[PDB]
Amino acid sequence: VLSEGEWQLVLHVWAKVEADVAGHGQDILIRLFKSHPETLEKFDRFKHLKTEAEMKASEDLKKQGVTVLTALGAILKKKGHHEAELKPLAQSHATKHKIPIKYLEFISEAIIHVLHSRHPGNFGADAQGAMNKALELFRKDIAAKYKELGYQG
Ligand code: HEM
Ligand SMILES: O=N[O-]
Ligand SMILES: O=N[O-]
Ligand SMILES: O=N[O-]
Ligand SMILES: O=N[O-]
Ligand SMILES: O=N[O-]
Ligand SMILES: O=N[O-]
Ligand SMILES: O=N[O-]
Ligand SMILES: O=N[O-]
Ligand SMILES: O=N[O-]
Ligand SMILES: O=N[O-]
Repeated sequence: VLSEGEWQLVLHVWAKVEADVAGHGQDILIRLFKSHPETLEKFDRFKHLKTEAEMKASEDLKKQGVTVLTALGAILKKKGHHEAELKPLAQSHATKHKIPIKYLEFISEAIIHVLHSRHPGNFGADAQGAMNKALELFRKDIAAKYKELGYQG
């Protein structure tokens, strides 16, 4: 359970993300695909992309980035009261996309990396700790739902 102070650190850095959600989504997905290339194989629309330059030029990848971060933003803004938002997401990622929890850990690492790089004004150690707690809570609750849904993850 996060404190209100922890939520405020999370939402203060998120507010900077929201100044340019598409840019941040590109940087995050590219970092994920560079760091864990196996994750790219999950995305049929753009799994053929071979290089970071190609990834930056992909309008499809950019749209996906916006989709992911907007969904996560909505969840963060709930400050842990995110049961309704998590249901469809867990279902799709468990049953349609087959995303293991391990890959949610990878994207969480990618998020933290990009925020640390872009937002050192709002992403010092305390803020990073808060965001890690928020993302750990997200993963824990998604993992619980995966098990309910029948997916080992
Ligand atoms: C912060 C974590 C994540 C959030 C909030 C998120 C959110 C979403 C959303 C909202 C969609 C569109 C609606 C849906 O299908 O549920 C989507 C689609 C998808 N997600 Fe995620 N996602 C996350 C992590 C991941 C990860 C780590 C992977 C793969 C390694 C993944 C793979 C996909 C795929 C394959 C699709 C379908 C894309 C397409 O239409 O071609 N997601 N995700
Ligand atoms: O009050 N911040 O844990
Ligand atoms: O693209 N991140 O090293
Ligand atoms: O971009 N992962 O949905
Ligand atoms: O707490 N949401 O499953
Ligand atoms: O969206 N991750 O289950
Ligand atoms: O609900 N899964 O696309
Ligand atoms: O970013 N949470 O997988
Ligand atoms: O991709 N995270 O270090
Ligand atoms: O941000 N999920 O607690
Ligand atoms: O509640 N544990 O994923």
